[PDB]
Amino acid sequence: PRGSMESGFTSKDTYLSHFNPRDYLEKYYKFGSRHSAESQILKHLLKNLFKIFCLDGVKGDLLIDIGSGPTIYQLLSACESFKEIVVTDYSDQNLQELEKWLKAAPAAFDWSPVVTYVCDLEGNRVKGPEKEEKLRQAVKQVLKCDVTQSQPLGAVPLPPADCVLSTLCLDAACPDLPTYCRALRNLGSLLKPGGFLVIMDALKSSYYMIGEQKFSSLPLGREAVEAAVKEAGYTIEWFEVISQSYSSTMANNEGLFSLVARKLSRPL
Amino acid sequence: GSMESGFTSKDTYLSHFNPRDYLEKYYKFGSRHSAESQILKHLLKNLFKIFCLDGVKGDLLIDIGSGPTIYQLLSACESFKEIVVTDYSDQNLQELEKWLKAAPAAFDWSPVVTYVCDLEGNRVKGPEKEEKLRQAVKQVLKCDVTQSQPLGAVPLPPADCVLSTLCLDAACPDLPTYCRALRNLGSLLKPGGFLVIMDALKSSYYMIGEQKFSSLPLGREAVEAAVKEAGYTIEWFEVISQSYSSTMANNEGLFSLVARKLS
Ligand SMILES: O=c1ccc2cccc(-n3nc([C@H]4CCCN(CCC5CCCCC5)C4)[nH]c3=O)c2[nH]1
Ligand SMILES: O=c1ccc2cccc(-n3nc([C@H]4CCCN(CCC5CCCCC5)C4)[nH]c3=O)c2[nH]1
Repeated sequence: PRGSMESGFTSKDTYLSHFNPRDYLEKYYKFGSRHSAESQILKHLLKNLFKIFCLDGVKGDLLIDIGSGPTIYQLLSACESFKEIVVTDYSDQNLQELEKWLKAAPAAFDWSPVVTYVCDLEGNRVKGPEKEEKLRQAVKQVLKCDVTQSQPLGAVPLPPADCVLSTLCLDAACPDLPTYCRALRNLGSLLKPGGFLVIMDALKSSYYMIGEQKFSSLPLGREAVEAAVKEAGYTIEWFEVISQSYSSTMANNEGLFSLVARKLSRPL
Repeated sequence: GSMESGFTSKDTYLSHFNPRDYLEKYYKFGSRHSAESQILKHLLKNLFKIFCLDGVKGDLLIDIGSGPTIYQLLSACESFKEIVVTDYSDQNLQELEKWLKAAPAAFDWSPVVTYVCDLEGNRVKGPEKEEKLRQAVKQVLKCDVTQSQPLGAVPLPPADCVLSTLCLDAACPDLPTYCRALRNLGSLLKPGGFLVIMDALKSSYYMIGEQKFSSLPLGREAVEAAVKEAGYTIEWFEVISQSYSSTMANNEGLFSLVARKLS
């Protein structure tokens, strides 16, 4: 026939070549209103992260952020609770954009309003400059991750981490449910026994947009997520769903979830 | 300390390689007799000699590392009923597909199409030539020449010819991988099938505007030894002294070779 074959490309190929860090930041993290859907969701995620790392007992020596993207908002409360942080993504472009903020390059994104907000949550025991530096000192490594591989960070020499965080990544990274489950088990290989898994992601979202550019997403409901996490050797401590969805022009999600789980797996 | 990122050359390539910058900077074929135009002229004549005058012909040709370009196919569609185009970059194949579909955003190849029609004796005008290429190109696939099955587990019939222009140097970070890649491409070929390769000599990088990429700097002796070792018999091998502009690459000439898979 003609054009009757699979191109052979995968989601991660399309992601690596098409995903634009600076656009994603323009569209998802610059707000013309503070009551916009995107702004509301960001604030919610920040409050949960504050609760987990500051109020709940989630702290330690090493945190690994899986699928950081080009953002640092998901690390601002974490750097109070973790000596060292490792940031990762499948896109080197995302990591370059992130590194610009780490090195405080002038072209870096302006996170200062998000910083202010987190300083408020924490009760203004520091101002933004001091907090920003604490994060800059905390981040030690900038690495490729591939959650589909049994060794997501390669054969790199990393000690077992106290926490693996992943915000708005796993849905986009996994083309089917078996992959999702395997990925969660693969992330386990980075963790100490009894270590924390922290996940926030969209529910029932099959796509996300950056301008005219469309990306695939695995549309999971809460039951699928819970089942997959359990089956991958974690015990869920809590699981929150919010109804607040993204604008239809960005995603077709029916809310987001947040969970904190612990690795039961103790490979001898 | 500080660890390595983990990203490979093919990650970097897939991530950063911009089809349209490559087309702008390399294949404009403008008024100024640039080094890039002189090189393009030479490739076109060699391809014509190989496919039209010589007897490299058959049913199936697979182009490895097509990129966003069609210059390497213009003579080949006279000799082959079917052609498969491949690249590790989906961006490249998207730009190529724009041309194949005659979308208006497509690159203007007509100066190059004109040149080739001239070579071939003006048997046809450009539009008919372009239509003949469009009918010939059947599939658009990912390739990864570092894999023992470069086009995946797709059911493809054994090919009569494997073409690869300006690809393998860029695709392979070491000589062992280069040898293996030629071995891998062989899996696509019939015994006695043709392997056509054109690439830069002693080139360690290339520029796509502001973006720099790695390439394997190979001398002619390395290339010939690697091809023999990979299980081919070389019919002929040509070198030209003409290099790219310093602002684009640091090569000491190009090579063309035609080899056959050992029957
Ligand atoms: O480890 C892997 C392996 C394969 C792979 C394939 C595609 C994408 C990613 N992700 N995905 C991300 C993040 C980067 C930042 C943006 N999110 C997507 C955000 C949308 C927002 C709307 C709701 C759905 C999530 C994705 N980082 C990534 O590395 C992959 N990660
Ligand atoms: O099959 C593979 C597997 C891994 C891999 C990694 C990097 C690059 C490529 N190539 N390389 C190309 C072409 C696409 C079109 C541009 N040329 C580079 C052109 C320069 C010009 C100056 C002289 C050196 C070559 C490269 N297409 C590719 O797919 C790779 N191909």
